[PDB]
Amino acid sequence: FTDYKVADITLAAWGRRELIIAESEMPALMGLRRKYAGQQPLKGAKILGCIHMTIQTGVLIETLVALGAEVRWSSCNIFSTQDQAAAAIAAAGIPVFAWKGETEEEYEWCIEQTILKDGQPWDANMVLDDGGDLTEILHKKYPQMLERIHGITEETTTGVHRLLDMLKNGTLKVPAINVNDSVTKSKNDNKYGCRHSLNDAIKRGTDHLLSGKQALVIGYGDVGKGSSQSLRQEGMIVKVAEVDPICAMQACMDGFEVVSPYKNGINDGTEASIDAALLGKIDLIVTTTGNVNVCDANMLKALKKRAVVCNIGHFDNEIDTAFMRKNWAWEEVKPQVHKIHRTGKDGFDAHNDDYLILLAEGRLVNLGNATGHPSRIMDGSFANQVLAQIHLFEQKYADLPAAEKAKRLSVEVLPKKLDEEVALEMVKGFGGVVTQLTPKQAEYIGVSVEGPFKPDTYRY
Amino acid sequence: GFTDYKVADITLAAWGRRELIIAESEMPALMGLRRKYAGQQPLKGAKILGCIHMTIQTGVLIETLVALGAEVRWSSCNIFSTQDQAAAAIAAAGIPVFAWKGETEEEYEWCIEQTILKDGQPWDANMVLDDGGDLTEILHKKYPQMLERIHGITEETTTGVHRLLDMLKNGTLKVPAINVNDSVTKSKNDNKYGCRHSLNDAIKRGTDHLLSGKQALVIGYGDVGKGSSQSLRQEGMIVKVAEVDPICAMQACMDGFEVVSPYKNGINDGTEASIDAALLGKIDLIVTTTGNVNVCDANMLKALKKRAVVCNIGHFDNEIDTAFMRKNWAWEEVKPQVHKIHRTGKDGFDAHNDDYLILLAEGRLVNLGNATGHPSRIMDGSFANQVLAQIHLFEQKYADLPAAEKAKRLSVEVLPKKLDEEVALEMVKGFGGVVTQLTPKQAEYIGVSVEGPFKPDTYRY
Amino acid sequence: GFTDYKVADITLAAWGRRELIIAESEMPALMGLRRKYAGQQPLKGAKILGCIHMTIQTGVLIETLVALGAEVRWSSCNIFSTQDQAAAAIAAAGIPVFAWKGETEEEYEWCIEQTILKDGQPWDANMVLDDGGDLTEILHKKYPQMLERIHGITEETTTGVHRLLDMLKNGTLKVPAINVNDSVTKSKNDNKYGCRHSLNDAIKRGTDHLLSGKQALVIGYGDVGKGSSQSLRQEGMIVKVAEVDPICAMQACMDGFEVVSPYKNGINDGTEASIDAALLGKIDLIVTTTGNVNVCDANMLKALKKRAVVCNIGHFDNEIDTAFMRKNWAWEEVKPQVHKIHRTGKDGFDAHNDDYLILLAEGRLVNLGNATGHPSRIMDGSFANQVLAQIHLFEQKYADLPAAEKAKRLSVEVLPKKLDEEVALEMVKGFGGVVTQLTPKQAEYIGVSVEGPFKPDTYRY
Amino acid sequence: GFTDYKVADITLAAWGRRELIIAESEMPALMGLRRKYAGQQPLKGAKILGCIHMTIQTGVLIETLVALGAEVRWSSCNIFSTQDQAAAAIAAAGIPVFAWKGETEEEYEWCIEQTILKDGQPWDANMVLDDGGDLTEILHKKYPQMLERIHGITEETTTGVHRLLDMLKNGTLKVPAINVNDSVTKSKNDNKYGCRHSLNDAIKRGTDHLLSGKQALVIGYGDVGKGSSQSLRQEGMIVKVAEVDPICAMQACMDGFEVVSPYKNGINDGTEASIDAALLGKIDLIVTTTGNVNVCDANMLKALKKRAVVCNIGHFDNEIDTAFMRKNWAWEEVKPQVHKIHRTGKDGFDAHNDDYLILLAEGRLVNLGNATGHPSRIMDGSFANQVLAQIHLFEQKYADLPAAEKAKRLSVEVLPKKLDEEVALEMVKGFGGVVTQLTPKQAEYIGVSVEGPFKPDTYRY
Ligand SMILES: NC(=O)c1ccc[n+]([C@@H]2O[C@H](COP(=O)([O-])OP(=O)(O)OC[C@H]3O[C@@H](n4cnc5c(N)ncnc54)[C@H](O)[C@@H]3O)[C@@H](O)[C@H]2O)c1
Ligand SMILES: NC(=O)c1ccc[n+]([C@@H]2O[C@H](COP(=O)([O-])OP(=O)(O)OC[C@H]3O[C@@H](n4cnc5c(N)ncnc54)[C@H](O)[C@@H]3O)[C@@H](O)[C@H]2O)c1
Ligand SMILES: NC(=O)c1ccc[n+]([C@@H]2O[C@H](COP(=O)([O-])OP(=O)(O)OC[C@H]3O[C@@H](n4cnc5c(N)ncnc54)[C@H](O)[C@@H]3O)[C@@H](O)[C@H]2O)c1
Ligand SMILES: NC(=O)c1ccc[n+]([C@@H]2O[C@H](COP(=O)([O-])OP(=O)(O)OC[C@H]3O[C@@H](n4cnc5c(N)ncnc54)[C@H](O)[C@@H]3O)[C@@H](O)[C@H]2O)c1
Ligand SMILES: Nc1ncnc2c1ncn2[C@@H]1O[C@H](CO)[C@@H](O)[C@H]1O
Ligand SMILES: [Cl-]
Ligand SMILES: [K+]
Ligand SMILES: [K+]
Ligand SMILES: [K+]
Ligand SMILES: [K+]
Repeated sequence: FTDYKVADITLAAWGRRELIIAESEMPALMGLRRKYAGQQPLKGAKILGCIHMTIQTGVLIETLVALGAEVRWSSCNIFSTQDQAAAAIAAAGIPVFAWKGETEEEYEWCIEQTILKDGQPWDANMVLDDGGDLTEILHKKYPQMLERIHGITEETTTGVHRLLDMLKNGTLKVPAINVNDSVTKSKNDNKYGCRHSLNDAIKRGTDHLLSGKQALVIGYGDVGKGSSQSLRQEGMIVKVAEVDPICAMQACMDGFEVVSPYKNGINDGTEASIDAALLGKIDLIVTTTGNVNVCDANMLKALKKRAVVCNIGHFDNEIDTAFMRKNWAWEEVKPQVHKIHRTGKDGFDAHNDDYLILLAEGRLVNLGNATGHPSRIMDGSFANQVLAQIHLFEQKYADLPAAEKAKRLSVEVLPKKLDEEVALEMVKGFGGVVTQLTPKQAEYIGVSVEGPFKPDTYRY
Repeated sequence: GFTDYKVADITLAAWGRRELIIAESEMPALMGLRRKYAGQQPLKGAKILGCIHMTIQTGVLIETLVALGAEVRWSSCNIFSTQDQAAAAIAAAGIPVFAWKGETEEEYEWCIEQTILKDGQPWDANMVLDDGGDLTEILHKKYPQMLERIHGITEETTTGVHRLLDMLKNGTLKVPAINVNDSVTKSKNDNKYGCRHSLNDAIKRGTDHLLSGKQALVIGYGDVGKGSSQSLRQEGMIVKVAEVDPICAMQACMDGFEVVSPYKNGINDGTEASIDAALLGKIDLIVTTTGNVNVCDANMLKALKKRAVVCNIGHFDNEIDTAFMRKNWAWEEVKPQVHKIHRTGKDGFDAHNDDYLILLAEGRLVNLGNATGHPSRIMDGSFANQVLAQIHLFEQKYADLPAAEKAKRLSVEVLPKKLDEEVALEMVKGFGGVVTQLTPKQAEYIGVSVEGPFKPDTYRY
Repeated sequence: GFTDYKVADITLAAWGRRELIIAESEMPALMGLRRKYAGQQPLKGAKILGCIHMTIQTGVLIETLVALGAEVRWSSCNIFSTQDQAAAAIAAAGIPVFAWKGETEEEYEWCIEQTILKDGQPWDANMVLDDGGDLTEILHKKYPQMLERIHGITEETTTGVHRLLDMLKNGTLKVPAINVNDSVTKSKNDNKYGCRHSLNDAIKRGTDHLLSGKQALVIGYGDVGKGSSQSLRQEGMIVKVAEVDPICAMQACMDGFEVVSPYKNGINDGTEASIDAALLGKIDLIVTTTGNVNVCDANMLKALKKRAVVCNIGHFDNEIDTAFMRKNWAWEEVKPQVHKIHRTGKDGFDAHNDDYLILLAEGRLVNLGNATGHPSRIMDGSFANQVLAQIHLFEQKYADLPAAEKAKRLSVEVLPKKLDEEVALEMVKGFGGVVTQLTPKQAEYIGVSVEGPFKPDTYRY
Repeated sequence: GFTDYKVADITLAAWGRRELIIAESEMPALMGLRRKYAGQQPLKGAKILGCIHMTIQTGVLIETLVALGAEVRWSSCNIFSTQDQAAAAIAAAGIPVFAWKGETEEEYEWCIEQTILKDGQPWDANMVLDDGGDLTEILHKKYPQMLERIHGITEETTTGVHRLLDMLKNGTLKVPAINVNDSVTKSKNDNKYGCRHSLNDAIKRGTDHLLSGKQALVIGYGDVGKGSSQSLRQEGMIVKVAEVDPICAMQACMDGFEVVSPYKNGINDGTEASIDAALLGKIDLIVTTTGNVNVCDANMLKALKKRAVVCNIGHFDNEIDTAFMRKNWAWEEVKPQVHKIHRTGKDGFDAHNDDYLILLAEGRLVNLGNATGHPSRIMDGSFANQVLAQIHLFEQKYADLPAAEKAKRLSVEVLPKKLDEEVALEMVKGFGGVVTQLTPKQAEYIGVSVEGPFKPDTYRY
């Protein structure tokens, strides 16, 4: 086996040891492996996969293969690969093209190495994506391959936003499952994953005390809620910015002061609109929005000296790092940790005090500066991915007549019953014991003893 | 000249008025609606039957409805939840209200009937505001001619919405309803944070027990169970959680709670042998939050640690098998809404007996029965939605639609997300919060208007 | 016929007894002493002048002292802290007690005098139990002859100890004293966790304000300040802390609080220009915890955000300049111990004015004034220490010693650490907690006895 | 041509220097001392033997000592705690340092001897800075003539102070010592909040285990156990606490933890039958914090839930019986300082065995072994005390005193509270905190100087 490219194949034994541990941390995913192994529901599936090549993704990949699939894999971020995970996957005879610290050019080449096998397009028939970069490449550059592809399973909020836009414009060519919006994904991974991994990443990058310092978290969706808790539970004084008044209300009730970087919340593009007194007190800013330029150049100029700047949203353009590359000198402290010296572009005093610390060059910091979400959280997300792969592969969209295809071309979530069955394996993994409704109680609230227990409108 | 009311003590009106004036300053969303709509009188002609806890917070709601043009006739929806100074201030303002703390069940029914009837005949009501659905069911079973001229029902709480949806499914719901509970500024504000504030409040007022270091079991982890669990954990309780819904149980685990069942392997086989006696024998406090029936049952009550406190914060008291305790055990009133229940027998007890449980509010929802319910600034969200829902259904004029047009609007719906957001904005400004305004480029990048709504209807917050 | 008492309403006795029976089950350290020493009667012959908040918890203390053989004559140490059902139950037990909630200052002084005098003549007291030093100073200044027959003072609280140490330093202390405050099972239990339980309790009872998301300023971060800040932070307040002690301020920072001063650069030059008006204009709640004077002064009160709540949980009301507010602003009573202070001037208020502050308990310690003080399970520690300190000083019989012997024993001392640990053990067993027993090898390895004491006297916990 | 050092890799120096420059901005009390005393050179002529974790933070300490005039010879006090880039940067600045991460025990001892000897003979040392007492012991046992010229020891940690006080009580301590550990800005900053920061940090780096919703048992609840319990509880762990000291156990209860013992009724009867197997079979993580011996013993390790993590954050690895595991069970290295310990036998294992434990840092203190120890801004307090303590003892010149003068000064003492407050003030200012200044009237009222000290020496904070 040579159909791979990783940083260091000799890291495979280490990766395998950590994969074995992760298996014990992922009962929902391992439960799927044991339940479906005999049936081989993914036999004949050929899955193009593009998502962070971590230990957790390793268990996902080996589950898909255990259920019958062939895959070709790449990471979806230049800094998120764990080289020991990539090595163990390569060592198991699975094509993987990923390493921590890719250039942008190498990132694209890796995705292309999955799309092409031995110089020609692979006969792929399934896609697993995180954020939609592979989805867009297939649509823009390889539309003929989409004729043979039965579906896409998309991991994350930004990827879903891009899928819905294509569907709205009539450009989506195969159906998709929104894996993000399973409750055992969005309200587990997006929130509690970041609760675990944001302070983890900041500590590994800087080793800064967080207790007693001032943080500003931009956004209070699922990622912003978990990120704010990551910081507050360490004793940070956290302020929260939001454009959505409902999410701002939740931030208030959770005990956070809600503030804007701009006077009266109005960004008129001028420096005069920056709340300089507020930003001058902030030791740490974290962007969580999935939006663009929410930590802009004027905010970066006004931040307190030596503030830490990081992003845990999907794409690095939440922060105007381009402005910083154009105007300020970058000092590498260590990989994925840069001091950005606001004193000039072409040099800096080694003992300068007017700098910012940028983590992961603005790429998602939990994966770039630590290891991302822990296995027992990714268990929920990735159990959903496997169910979504099984569901779309069994439907065989690519083999339907044109009229049948029109009826199935959608972006759907998994049924609530499967959401509950994933959650139950997660609960048992903690040693939790769910109560069984009596027949009288089940009649009283109008559900089956087996579930589902909530209407589809329920928000948890 | 006004006598069309019944309250505990009208002399409490001045105190109630003082507390209403304070609550106005804590309810910016509700008082914003009062300012915004007073000139146009959107509820002119509305005659609202209202049945919800006669608190200070409900008083501000009532006076907002009246300020916008409505007439009302009011009762409380629970026998223990009225604040007598609130009822007195409302009656003193010339508003028909029939409510006092400590009603009997017969007086509860009479009070609702006093709103329905005026001078012994059906009132010309045309709107209904309800909490839990008791008023709604009485109208459907006993006063169907009155429903002909009623334009809608606005329903406050999870249990009432369940009852409305069941009537709609069976085709017996006679007028459209707005599910006020499922505004995010209700369900994810009131149901959760209100119980966070008021559960430990009620337990302290009823018992003055230290909670730190003691063991609690919360039955349920929906919105009320989540807020209830935090109310106790933030005081230092060691909180375990029970759930039938594995997704909610997953949230409890991630939130740092041990998830347990009262029954071995979660299976209630009906016998004492299925009870986890070791677990229940360690619990100092059990709180029911489910909206379900008999989730703190006789066999659990028998197994609880001596001197444990038992209470319910769900809508109805049958969450706990209090009937079993009335039939079998000796009740000793400590003070109003606090009883020691002696497990040594039915007829009499030794005053120094150590084998008792403490029941709060006779199993009725404890935050309203033993304290004052949710605080004004939280009820601001729920009741701003109520006012918006009353305006919405009243303007639609369902009773005046022809039969074929009624058929297209007979539903149970929530308010538009834009209104939910506008309520939350006023709440946020009440805290001094400053929301950020999207730039045009950012609004285009995420595909929303700068004015909102900011999330798709599928968003769960 | 027993008549040697004055309480608000003797008919509350039965309610008080019911709550005393409950509190006994919540105070295992105190009731452990009652059971261990009953046969020995170590306080036979003791005649105790007691002056401390006449609560249910103090009731259990009083009845413990009596059960161990003492006679007592009791008053409350604060005009607002008595629980009338507790005072009635004690009076109904034939115990002289002079206390009711809502005393005037003259009535407060008169009550202390009714304990000192029996049938118009000085009682033959030989022991003192005090909270804050008022009774101690009256005896020293007004009844010095009574001190010749007194064997010692046991003092509950930080402020009272400060006053005792000053008298010892100046040679005016006439009898030995035990500093009960500085047992760890007092200072690091009662002062901290008691306020944690009872500060947000009192604020909710007085105002029913939502605390979540609002801004608080706690003045001081000693034991009371630490517990008060946690009481508010755990409810979701955004808490800032002020301190003059940099070590305490360091703890506040590490605990996750912003440390700020009401004054620019922390310097109070007496002028309004030194007030940080922007800071105070955002504060919704200020709580004074210092035992110091005028830490919430007139210029701070002028600068506070409209409708801020103002309260004190330190020992005396002069932490807040309420004299300035009485002289310059108009007071509107909302209900007992809750006043709106209208900053619009003297000489009349508009009932709908928005420019007021809310003052709780007229500046007196708010946990006892607007709620019920610390819960029984916390006061268990403080009051087991009191019982042990009374036994200790009474057995020493200072008043009977020759002058050279008295000279050597005239001091202000804390109880031995071994007793402190023995109180804590009973508290821990009350929670079901299980301490581990050191093996002899482990005890040898750290240089302690298996029995304890486990820490050197320098240890700070 | 500087060669008087031994480190892992000198080419890591530039990276170490970058992190030192950052750490200087995180250590304002230490850099304040540098600026205050540089001109005075108070440590001119000082020659310090240093033995403490060769971290970035120790690097800032070393460079402060040198900047005040000292020469040093340095080693790490633990085989796994050195940060190799820190050591390289110190060596690159021309400072003798003998330290690398992953020393053998033999190399550990050789490194200490390289500080003691220079070119084969005793260095002309005259000061000692130590953590845990290994260097102090070696000097007393093997180099008594060197102690003749040494003016003092400054000891960092609880375990080292315990060893100093035993030598003092036995007459074998040869030079005076400063207990740096018991400054409040050390013990109640470093010991507590340092572990709060770095314990969950080390566990995440070693295992990347989710902690939320899992079960932990923290052995001990002193300063380290308090900070460790919070480290885990704040992550959502369900934390149980063990203690032999009932006062610390009481604090754990009040802080909201269940207090349990690994042994039934807390009593070890010398057999497996006294292990609470039901309790330990539920524990996912056990952390020892005691400074005691064998508090996680062989029978406890046999009973732990499969796949539980085992670690120690006390000073020495013998808190856990790792010797039993080396003798009986098969060790599989996951990665450096992370081992799976297969309870299925000593001779080999199945790679997919489920019956293993995970041991971090081979039982050596886990925050330093699997992460980077405490953060700079916390070590600021500890190491500012170290500098002040070195200055104080060096200026006293004990070695030069006549025998009868030595006798009056041979002691183990803490720094004065005034210095403790001055360190804290610089820490507070580092956070942007603003302490209030007492007015003259307020200072008189509480009996302190406006400058401080603000508390009596008995105060426990
Ligand atoms: N790093 C991780 O492991 C991880 C985990 C989950 C999701 N994600 C990514 O994180 C991002 C956020 O995901 P989510 O699920 O929380 O989305 P979300 O829609 O739930 O929340 C994003 C929030 O940002 C707010 N926002 C938008 N523009 C803003 C602005 N200018 N100022 C302030 N707030 C603003 C929105 O109002 C919204 O509430 C997405 O890109 C998603 O793909 C990352
Ligand atoms: N007292 C208050 O102020 C207040 C506030 C809001 C709602 N309510 C009432 O509280 C109740 C709960 O409301 P909600 O909005 O949280 O509803 P919800 O549907 O969100 O949550 C109820 C939860 O109970 C769980 N449950 C049901 N049967 C169970 C059983 N046998 N054991 C364990 N868990 C079980 C369900 O899985 C569900 O998650 C309703 O009756 C509602 O009307 C009261
Ligand atoms: N209400 C209760 O139940 C209760 C309980 C215990 C004690 N007390 C009383 O509370 C008070 C405080 O007791 P404690 O044990 O916490 O005392 P403490 O000495 O531990 O703490 C008081 C703190 O106030 C700080 N302080 C003093 N002046 C200040 C100022 N101008 N600005 C800011 N901070 C200032 C001091 O630095 C000190 O840290 C005393 O009067 C005590 O008798 C009341
Ligand atoms: N790793 C770090 O960074 C770090 C930081 C500070 C101190 N330390 C070390 O940590 C250890 C603890 O220090 P500390 O300051 O917390 O000491 P401490 O005296 O404050 O606390 C130790 C506690 O352990 C308890 N204990 C003793 N034997 C026990 C047993 N068998 N079971 C349960 N509890 C038991 C004692 O009662 C005591 O409360 C010392 O070895 C110290 O040198 C390490
Ligand atoms: N980063 C660090 N650098 C140096 N010493 C440390 C660090 N973290 C913890 N310590 C110290 O290690 C000692 C235990 O050996 C504790 O007393 C503590 O002060
Ligand atoms: Cl032994
Ligand atoms: K991970
Ligand atoms: K209320
Ligand atoms: K009480
Ligand atoms: K560090």
